[PDB]
Amino acid sequence: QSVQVFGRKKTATAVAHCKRGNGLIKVNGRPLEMIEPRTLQYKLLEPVLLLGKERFAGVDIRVRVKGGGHVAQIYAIRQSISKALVAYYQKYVDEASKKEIKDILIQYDRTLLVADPRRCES
Amino acid sequence: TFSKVQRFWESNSAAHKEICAVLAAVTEVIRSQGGKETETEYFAALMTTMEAVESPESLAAVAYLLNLVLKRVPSPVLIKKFSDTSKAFMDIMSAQASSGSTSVLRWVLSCLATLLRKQPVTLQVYHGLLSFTVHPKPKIRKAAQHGVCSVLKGHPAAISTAKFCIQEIEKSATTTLHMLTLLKDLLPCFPEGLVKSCSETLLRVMTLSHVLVTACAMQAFHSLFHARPGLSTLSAELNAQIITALYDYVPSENDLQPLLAWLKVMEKAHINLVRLQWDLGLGHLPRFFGTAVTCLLSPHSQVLT
RNA sequence: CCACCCGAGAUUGAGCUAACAGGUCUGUGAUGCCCUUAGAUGUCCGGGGCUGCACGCGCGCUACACUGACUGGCUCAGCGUGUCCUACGCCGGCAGGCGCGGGUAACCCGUUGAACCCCAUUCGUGAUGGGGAUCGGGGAUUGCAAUUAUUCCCC
Repeated sequence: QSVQVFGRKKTATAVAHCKRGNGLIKVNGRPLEMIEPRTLQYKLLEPVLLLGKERFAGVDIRVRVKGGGHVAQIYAIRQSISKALVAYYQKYVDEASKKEIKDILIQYDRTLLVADPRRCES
Repeated sequence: TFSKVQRFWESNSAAHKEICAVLAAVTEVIRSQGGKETETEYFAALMTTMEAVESPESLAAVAYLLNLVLKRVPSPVLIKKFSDTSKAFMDIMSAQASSGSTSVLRWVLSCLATLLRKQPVTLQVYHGLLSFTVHPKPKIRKAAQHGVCSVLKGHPAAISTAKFCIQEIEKSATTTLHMLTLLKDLLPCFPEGLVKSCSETLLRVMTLSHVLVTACAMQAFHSLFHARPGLSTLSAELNAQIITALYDYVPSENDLQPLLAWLKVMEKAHINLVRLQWDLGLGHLPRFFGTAVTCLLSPHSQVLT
């Protein structure tokens, strides 16, 4: 009845746990508006602002984030939230909603589903 | 017959390797106290030294000698004066917990474990032994864990420790590894309802994604399914519930640390389903075979093998 | 590779310290010369110097500020280490002292509680509160010894 995904950027890894909810999006016990780089706030509302709160009506998602910096953590957060929604709609919702959401997200930006293979090199 | 406390009191590598020392001969001939093995007159006579004296390297030495001598089964005498041993040892426990020494506490916990293995107040002594697993000292904690394992595997006391371990899971982040070691070493000797409760709580800590606690608690899965538990310890329907509940994580596709032991634990679990009820095991097998066929697409050869 | 049937024979006899450049290194000569109270650096002791500074040729650090300086709050790493790495409490303006524990180490330091960065305050285009050299005083550790400032702290 729940799904568990991960999303990485450089070193930062954000793990997202998604379940039947009431429309709350939570990270590290803090609301998504309550993350300290408010300059980069619209990047982390991109799934919500792109997709609306109507399809986030009955979804409870929690994200716990390890490592990295600040920007890499934010990208890991948005990637993990998006993969959590995609896997939840894979396992518990139909497939047409899956391909519709994936088409919207890919036509917006590529990094929000697939991770950047580049990392810090020796 | 004394001065063995002064023999173990000296700590030099030239004298540890001697045959007369505490390495070999104390384990053999010192147990025969007065020609007959064994007498706790040494134990009852060292009350005057183990009370109101906190001198190091003498309390630890007599604790070491008591731990080494106590194993040679004075069982009816132990059943008789278990009350005296428990009271003396709990006041020693409280004094050492207020003081903060390691060796004396470690060996009195070891000989307490020997005492409890050989044998209402016994439940109090069991919680006294059990309370020092979350103790931060690696030498106290390992001794307490090994002692609890020796007591349980050598049971009416499984209920208290199962409820306890669930409880300090629920309050608690570095003691999580220690109580997961407790589960890894104590899961087979639990009753079915407590197995269900520990499994549910263990999935509740599977909700977090710290790699160490997840890996060691799924190693506790490996430990519970590896021992081939009986019907009263693990039922078929509970095993079916925890095998259909464990399908919800599948780390990713290519993590290679939890994936191999993951296929190992569903291997052991499906073996247990087949051993308990073969038709139900064959019924739950196809999802496992489908997921296995799916995870042969991993880029790592170790996952494939 | 082993064993066996058949077969006379499933292996019975002859010939082949020497060579190396493959590596590499301190023994033989009654060896040639030059030295030997002109010790192929004679041992030890005390104190200095190696830093000395007009100047050239070059690696670097800090800067010349407003994309900034100060003050407060916020929140994120990894490669590595340790019987000297330090956890906790007390005395401390601060360098630091005192009593105590763990760690010969995926355990304790350490969820390594990092800095840039972010959000608020003051400054307001000038040798400025930017920049910190050079000096004057005190204090504390390291070490037999800090005078030619070892280092760190405070005006």
